[PDB]
Amino acid sequence: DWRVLVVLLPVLLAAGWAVRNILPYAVKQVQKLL
Amino acid sequence: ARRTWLGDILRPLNSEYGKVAPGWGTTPLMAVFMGLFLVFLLIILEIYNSTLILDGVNVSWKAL
Amino acid sequence: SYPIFTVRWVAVHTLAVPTIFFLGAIAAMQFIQR
Amino acid sequence: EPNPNRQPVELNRTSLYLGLLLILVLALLFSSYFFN
Amino acid sequence: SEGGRIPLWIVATVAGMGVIVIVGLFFYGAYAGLGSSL
Amino acid sequence: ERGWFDILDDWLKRDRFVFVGWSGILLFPCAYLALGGWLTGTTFVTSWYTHGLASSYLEGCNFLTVAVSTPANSMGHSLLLLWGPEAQGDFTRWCQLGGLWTFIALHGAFGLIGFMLRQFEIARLVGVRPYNAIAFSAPIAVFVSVFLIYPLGQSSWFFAPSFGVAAIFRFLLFFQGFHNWTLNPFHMMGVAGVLGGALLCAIHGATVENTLFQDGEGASTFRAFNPTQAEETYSMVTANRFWSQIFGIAFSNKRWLHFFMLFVPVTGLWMSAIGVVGLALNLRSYDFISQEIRAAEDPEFETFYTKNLLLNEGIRAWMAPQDQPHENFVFPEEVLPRGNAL
Amino acid sequence: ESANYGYKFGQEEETYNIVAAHGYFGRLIFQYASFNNSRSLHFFLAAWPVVGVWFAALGISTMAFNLNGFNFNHSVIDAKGNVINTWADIINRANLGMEVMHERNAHNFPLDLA
Amino acid sequence: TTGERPFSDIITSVRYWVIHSITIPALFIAGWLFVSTGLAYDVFGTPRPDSYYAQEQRSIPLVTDRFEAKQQVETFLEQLK
Amino acid sequence: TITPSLKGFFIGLLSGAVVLGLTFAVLIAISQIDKVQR
Amino acid sequence: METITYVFIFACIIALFFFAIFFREPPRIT
Amino acid sequence: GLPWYRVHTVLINDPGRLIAAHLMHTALVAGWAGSMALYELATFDPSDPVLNPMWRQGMFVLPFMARLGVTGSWSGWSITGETGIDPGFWSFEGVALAHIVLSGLLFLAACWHWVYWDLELFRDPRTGEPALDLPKMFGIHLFLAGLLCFGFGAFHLTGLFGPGMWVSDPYGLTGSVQPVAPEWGPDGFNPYNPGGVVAHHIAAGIVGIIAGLFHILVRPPQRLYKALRMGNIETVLSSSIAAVFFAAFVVAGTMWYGSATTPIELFGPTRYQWDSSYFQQEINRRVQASLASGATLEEAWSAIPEKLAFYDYIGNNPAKGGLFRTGPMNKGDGIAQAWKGHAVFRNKEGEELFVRRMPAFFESFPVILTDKNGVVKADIPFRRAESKYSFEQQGVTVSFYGGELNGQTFTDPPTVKSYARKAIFGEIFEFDTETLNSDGIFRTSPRGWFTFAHAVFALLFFFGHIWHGARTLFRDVFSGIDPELSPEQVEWGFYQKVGDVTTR
Amino acid sequence: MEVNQLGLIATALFVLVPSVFLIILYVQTESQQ
Amino acid sequence: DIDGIREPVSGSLLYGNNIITGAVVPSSNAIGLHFYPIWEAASLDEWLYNGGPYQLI
Ligand code: CLA
Ligand code: CLA
Ligand code: CLA
Ligand code: CLA
Ligand SMILES: C=Cc1c(C)c2cc3nc(c4c5[nH]c(cc6nc(cc1[nH]2)C(C)=C6CC)c(C)c5C(=O)[C@@H]4C(=O)OC)[C@@H](CCC(=O)OC/C=C(\C)CCC[C@H](C)CCC[C@H](C)CCCC(C)C)[C@@H]3C
Ligand SMILES: CCCCCCCCCCCCCCCC(=O)OC[C@H](COP(=O)(O)OC[C@@H](O)CO)OC(=O)CCCCCCCCCCCCCCC
Ligand SMILES: CC1=C(/C=C/C(C)=C/C=C/C(C)=C/C=C/C=C(C)/C=C/C=C(C)/C=C/C2=C(C)CCCC2(C)C)C(C)(C)CCC1
Ligand SMILES: CC1=C(/C=C/C(C)=C/C=C/C(C)=C/C=C/C=C(C)/C=C/C=C(C)/C=C/C2=C(C)CCCC2(C)C)C(C)(C)CCC1
Ligand SMILES: CCCCCCCS[C@@H]1O[C@H](CO)[C@@H](O)[C@H](O)[C@H]1O
Ligand SMILES: CCCCCCCS[C@@H]1O[C@H](CO)[C@@H](O)[C@H](O)[C@H]1O
Ligand code: OEY
Ligand SMILES: [Ca+2]
Ligand SMILES: [Cl-]
Ligand SMILES: [Cl-]
Ligand SMILES: [Fe+2]
Ligand SMILES: [Mg+2]
Repeated sequence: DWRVLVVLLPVLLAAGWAVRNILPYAVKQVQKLL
Repeated sequence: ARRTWLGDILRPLNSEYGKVAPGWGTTPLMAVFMGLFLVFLLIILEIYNSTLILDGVNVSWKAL
Repeated sequence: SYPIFTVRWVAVHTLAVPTIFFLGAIAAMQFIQR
Repeated sequence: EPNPNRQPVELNRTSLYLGLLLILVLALLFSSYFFN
Repeated sequence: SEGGRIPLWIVATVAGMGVIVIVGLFFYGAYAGLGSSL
Repeated sequence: ERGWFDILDDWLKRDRFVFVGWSGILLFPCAYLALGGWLTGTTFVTSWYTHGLASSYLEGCNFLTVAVSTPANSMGHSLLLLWGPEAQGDFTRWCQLGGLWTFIALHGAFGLIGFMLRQFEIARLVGVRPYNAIAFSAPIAVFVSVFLIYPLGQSSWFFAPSFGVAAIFRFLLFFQGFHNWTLNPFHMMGVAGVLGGALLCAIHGATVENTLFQDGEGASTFRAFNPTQAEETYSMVTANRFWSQIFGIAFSNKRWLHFFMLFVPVTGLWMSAIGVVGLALNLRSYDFISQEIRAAEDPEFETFYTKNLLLNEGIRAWMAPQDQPHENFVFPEEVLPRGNAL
Repeated sequence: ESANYGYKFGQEEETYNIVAAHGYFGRLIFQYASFNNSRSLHFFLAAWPVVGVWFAALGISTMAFNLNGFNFNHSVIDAKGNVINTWADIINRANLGMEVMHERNAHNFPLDLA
Repeated sequence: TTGERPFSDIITSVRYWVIHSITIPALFIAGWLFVSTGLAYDVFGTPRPDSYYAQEQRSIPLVTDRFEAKQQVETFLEQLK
Repeated sequence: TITPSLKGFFIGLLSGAVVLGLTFAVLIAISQIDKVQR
Repeated sequence: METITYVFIFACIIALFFFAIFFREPPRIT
Repeated sequence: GLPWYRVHTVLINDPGRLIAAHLMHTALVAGWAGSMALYELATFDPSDPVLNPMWRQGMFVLPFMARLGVTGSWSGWSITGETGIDPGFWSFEGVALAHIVLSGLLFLAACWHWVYWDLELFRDPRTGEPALDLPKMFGIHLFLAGLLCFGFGAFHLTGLFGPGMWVSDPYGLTGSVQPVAPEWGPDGFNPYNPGGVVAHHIAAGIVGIIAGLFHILVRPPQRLYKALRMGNIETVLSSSIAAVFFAAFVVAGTMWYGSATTPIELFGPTRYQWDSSYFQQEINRRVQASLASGATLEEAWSAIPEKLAFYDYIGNNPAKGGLFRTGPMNKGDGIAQAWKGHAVFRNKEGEELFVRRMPAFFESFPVILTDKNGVVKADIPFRRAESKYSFEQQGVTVSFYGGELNGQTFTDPPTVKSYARKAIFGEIFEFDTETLNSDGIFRTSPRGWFTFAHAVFALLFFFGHIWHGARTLFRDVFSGIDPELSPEQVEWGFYQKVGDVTTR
Repeated sequence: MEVNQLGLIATALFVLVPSVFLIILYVQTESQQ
Repeated sequence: DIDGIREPVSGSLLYGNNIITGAVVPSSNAIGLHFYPIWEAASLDEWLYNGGPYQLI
């Protein structure tokens, strides 16, 4: 269904964006705890 | 305390106070039975509730 | 110094994310006409 | 032989007043329904 | 980046105003379209 | 012996912003699911097929009129499991058949269990007595008697409360009209417990705030307290004299005072719970038989009791057909009870 | 013995530990939803029911001048104009039963205006 | 304190806002579209304003059988032309 | 015989087991990674 | 009979007020 | 000293006197059962099991005796209508007597155990202190229970060595005590299959024996012993209370919904049988069958058993009573004397009309008559001035088929209306309202009262479980918390793990 | 009024039995030194 | 006669009320907001019929 991709696309772009911005600190935290 | 014949007879049945098996003992086994029991309950509930409907099981006064 | 992804982080977002989504949905509903 | 587990019992006056008030108010409440 | 840049009172203000906007929208909706009795 | 159980126990009981604990495993999903369930339903789900009612924001209802309504009377007391024989795994149908109601009520029940286990768990970790949990027994008694036992006594879930503001109001009015619930002495005890509770809350709070010791120089008295101070922050002696002279009696024991504040509303709620358990069976405090015999024989005998019965009869006749659509009540205008003119 | 005897009228020291209670309730919810100031706590105990009952009283006092509860009777209408009932309308049905039966002999004219 | 970064610390940081000035509007728009595309109706089986009744009908499509409820609703939906 | 509802029962059973299982597997994993200091 | 009962209980409660107020345990400071 | 609400705590470390108290409680309960049975027997009218069975008469324990095979009096009557029976010793009176005597014996034993409380048996052999080994005690008691359960199932219920149990047809017409074979298939879990009751007690009994042997021979694991505080008898109080409110909710439920162990001839019909017109459907089915076989209306209806008709009447619905409407149902609508017969209403055009039956929810209900298609055709109007459906306008008559009024037709509006008013209650009966000075207001049956009492007790006992469980797990802080509680144990972050001082 | 006559004794006992209970407890408390 | 339609409502114990049904009945609708002290009545019987006690109380 096209409406499902239409509705999910903003959220997926949001998730991708926050991942883009937070990834280095995230791997820093994951590595630190390990 | 006062001793009696019946008391002396029963005395060993009340002599292991505080005696335990070390660690977890048969706890795993117990857990299993509890699991089983839960499913059993779930079944008889859902049969009674008509959420679980079995062939030949007519949950009604018109059972016999 | 501080962790980013914690239990508190997860608790906050399980409530916050659907909340903003829902607010968007209800906002949209205000323009529905019979 | 005297049992060593015996304990004295108490009810102070304030507890007497509270208790009497509870019983009497409960009676005042339920009596209508008892008479019906 | 470093926590503390954007003054809290500004954040509070913008947030509050957002709340007022959305709730205002809902009250507007009480008088228009669905559920408006018209 | 540091096995996996003990390691897990370590992690669950870490001092974090939101304490988890073992109880948390039950509490958090269930609570979350109940809340989400009510939010989803009231936002999106109709009551058209079960009640003939709109009940969501999506349909035009507002915060007061939205609800997650009970299932159709035809469902009986079905668990209405998503994968059950009624919905058969169909999410949409499940929503239209009232599945969200059992979903919310059941996850809510287990959620409450979880919360009280949480009270016990934290109490045990911190070293305090578990009176908060014990007190919480009362909300659980209420919830269980009203949302589970009461419909279980009746024909179906349909007559349980629906989860909404106006829906609950309807529940109230229904209990007046059909059960004469205001006449029930168990409800009366509940009312006494709740209002007595509110009263104690106000009066204890005000008394403490108005018998404060001057422990600071500022006109805001809040600053002049320290959580670790040993001294009492207000004068029990002055409080005692004030109330003894105003009202005749006063507390003199602080422990007894706070216990009493526990006792009153908890007990009230438990009593109302018992009454509702009676109403599950229609075991009502509906009539006074002596009144009815006298009034039947004596058309000049009138009391507020007979007056209220006339009101109940009106409520039943006028709300039943729309409130109980499955019954297909057709009440011609001519049979409707009405006073003159109205 | 009763725990209450652990408190003696007029004693200078507090009879419970507010830090323990705070630690407990604060972990029950989260830290910043628990009072650590007994004064501000007791003030809250005072204020909430008092303000609430003020509003209840104002409710009765303003409905005394017939500024009444929300009316959503037939607020929801479908595309054709059919009334879609809500719980508000069910409430209205019950309200109607009350209205028509109350003081059954006292009204001669069709509106009960007081 | 329990070790987590203080909220006041986070919600006044530039980074928090870089992230959330995107993620929040995106969710909002996602929900908005969830309604505006009509997807919500079909997901939850809520009637649209023109589908509570058939054109001449005034009876409610009330479910009256426990185990055939699904079929009943489907039938009702068929009868909507 | 396996009625449709008996099948439904087994599906509910397996769903619950999978939910609990994943939950506890995650919990145990995290517990083993992020240990308390003594 | 009922009336006598109701009024009796009531009267007992008023008597109880009297005693609880004037013949109470005195609060004693310690 | 002890506050009034703790006086019984003196028994906690005194096994002998604990046993004396338990003996006294048991004596009291047995005495209650005996006295209750004697009272019922002194008031029970056995003369009409059809229209005046025990559940109309406020009988509470009589049905529990009947359920397990005690159906007879020494005076020569039985609850199923037989006369001249010899029930042997185990008549109602015999059962009552045996409970009274048991009560006396338990009283004497209670005295003995009260006076001779200091028995060596109650002392721990190593420490000399009073001690009960609860795990082994549990094994022993569980084994005994398993034995009893098994024997009850295998000998009593089957009739191998015993009477069996009350069983009936689906409409509760022909109930009697019968030996019951176990049902070993899935229908064994059908609450309406009594074979399942039998099977349950045999299987659960064996399981209880096995489990009992296990708990006799295998000690608790250290971690469960500590966690559950198995050295503390109050833990047993808590879990026992839990089991007991569990059980209580279950018997409340099966009493309300019905099952093979709550027969309608002993406790009365369920509310749901009225909700779904259970009896009306069977009545109609039989009548249709007769008409099919060429019988006349009068024949078809006169063939309907009064018992069956009496079930199809809302006055026997347990959801019609009231909390303070006391006594037997006979005290409400009266002592049923006879079926008046089935009322058939017709209008001027000769259409058959049907009275809308009263739903259990309503204390009162309008009188409304429809045709087969549910169209309103007549009623008893409230406002007369715009009445269109009055019996007078519609020329409504009533004719009776079967019962004492068989063959009669009434045409005067007041009479027809009287019968329509009765018709909202279902089938119509003649009642003796004089004998008991019945007040005309519906009361609930033993099914209702049982269900109410046990739902309420189950709920209260939940609180009991909470209270004692708490006391067990928090015994160390019962009198209050540590005066030296370190502020840092309760403040945040000091310990990594809450409450664990080793994690600072 | 046709009240249930048992009401009388039901009420009387309802008041007397527990009240007496309390009174016993109170008096023997006072008579202790 | 609370509602002023010569339809007197019984509120006292002696006149067929129990604790739950009993009341001091509001003064008559015919009086409205008029002040009705005892001395405005021609007799105590009048005063009682019209619900004066409610106002005094
Ligand atoms: C974590 C705590 C928790 C608890 C206590 C519950 C409890 C419940 N859920 Mg909820 N749920 C949860 C979390 C929880 N849920 C989560 C995280 C989700 C999102 C996935 C859901 C999503 C959800 C939905 C969509 C629904 C429920 C429903 C329910 C109710 C029925 C449950 C049932 O019958 O399962 C039975 C399963 C078990 C009891 C598992 C026991 C496992 C045993 C002990 C082990 C043996 C299994 C064995 C290996 C399997 C063999 C299979 C083989 C024979 C084929 C019950 C109130 C239903 C409901 O509310 O109906 C109205 C429903 O429709 N839940
Ligand atoms: C092997 C053959 C066999 C057969 C044919 C039976 C047959 C039966 N068993 Mg038995 N059983 C057996 C072996 C067998 N059993 C064995 C080996 C054991 C292990 C010892 C058991 C243990 C057992 C238990 C514990 C129970 C049964 C019950 C039953 C009856 C179920 C029908 C019913 O009325 O459920 C009615 C009961 C339920 C459907 C379960 C209710 C579960 C509740 C709802 C859980 C929630 C409780 C909660 C606190 C309620 C509060 C919330 C509420 C207020 C809203 C039926 C006679 C049940 C019974 O006696 O019913 C009268 C029952 O409770 N059996
Ligand atoms: C399981 C319990 C139980 C049940 C279900 C029954 C059921 C029945 N009894 Mg039996 N009975 C019982 C135990 C029970 N009995 C006991 C223990 C006794 C010895 C006293 C009796 C002695 C007895 C006699 C002498 C008679 C009956 C009769 C009956 C029948 C009529 C019931 C009735 O009118 O009650 C009416 C019920 C009420 C009015 C409800 C009482 C509500 C209480 C008072 C509320 C108390 C509130 C409390 C004070 C609140 C405290 C608050 C505080 C904690 C803060 C009915 C079949 C009658 C019958 O028909 O015989 C053939 C009859 O004559 N019973
Ligand atoms: C197997 C059942 C059982 C047993 C053996 C006990 C035993 C005990 N309870 Mg527990 N309790 C129970 C169930 C039980 N309880 C239930 C169901 C509840 C919820 C109501 C409680 C709530 C409770 C509280 C809040 C407390 C106890 C306490 C106690 C201890 C002291 C009791 C005492 O001295 O009272 C003495 C009682 C009296 C002198 C008069 C009581 C009069 C009652 C209220 C009315 C009369 C009842 C009537 C005669 C019998 C009706 C029988 C009924 C089952 C049908 C004792 C260990 C106390 C404790 O822990 O001490 C440290 C305590 O504070 N219990
Ligand atoms: C309507 C009245 C009412 C509400 C809303 C309420 C709410 C609450 N009470 C709580 C506590 C208490 N209440 C207590 C005594 C009382 N509580 C009372 C009445 C209420 N109490 C009364 C009258 C008393 C006097 C005895 C005590 C002693 C406590 C606590 O200790 C505890 C607390 O912490 O207070 C600060 C909290 C439990 C938190 C929780 O369980 O999270 C978990 C959430 C779960 C498990 C979800 C529950 C799901 C519910 C049951 C069904 C679904 C409901 C929908 C989501 C919403 C429906 C809304 C419509 C009806 C309009 C919560 C704030
Ligand atoms: C300023 C707003 C006033 C709102 C109404 C009054 C609220 C306070 C009165 C409660 C009386 C309780 C009995 C006495 C209890 C008592 O003795 O109080 C004592 C308490 C402390 O007294 P202090 O002497 O320290 O301070 C008061 C003065 O002396 C000034 O310092 O007084 C206050 O805290 C006043 C707070 C003013 C600001 C309060 C704002 C609260 C309203 C917030 C908005 C809520 C709206 C909700 C709508 C849905
Ligand atoms: C059911 C279900 C589920 C779940 C889901 C969920 C979990 C959801 C969630 C959801 C959510 C979570 C939602 C939310 C929402 C929110 C909202 C909607 C909010 C709103 C708010 C507002 C509007 C506000 C207001 C206010 C107030 C209240 C006060 C202050 C002021 C103001 C005005 C701000 C699942 C899938 C599992 C399965 C199926 C079924
Ligand atoms: C000595 C002796 C003898 C005798 C014995 C006897 C004679 C006995 C009797 C016994 C009895 C005769 C008993 C009885 C009992 C009873 C009871 C124990 C009851 C109780 C009751 C109750 C507890 C109730 C309560 C209530 C009320 C009142 C109200 C309502 C509610 C209720 C239910 C809660 C002989 C010769 C044999 C031999 C040996 C010696
Ligand atoms: C302790 C004194 C009680 C004595 C009562 C003994 C009754 S014995 C009883 O009596 C009946 C007489 O018809 C017989 O039917 C029955 O078979 C017989 O067991
Ligand atoms: C004018 C009355 C003519 C019809 C008779 C009334 C319907 S039938 C009537 O109903 C009574 C209950 O009210 C019973 O007590 C009585 O036994 C029964 O004959
Ligand atoms: O409720 Mn309706 O509206 Ca205020 O008056 Mn007009 O009838 Mn009457 O006097 Mn009492 O009450
Ligand atoms: Ca249009
Ligand atoms: Cl009125
Ligand atoms: Cl008028
Ligand atoms: Fe306080
Ligand atoms: Mg709108």
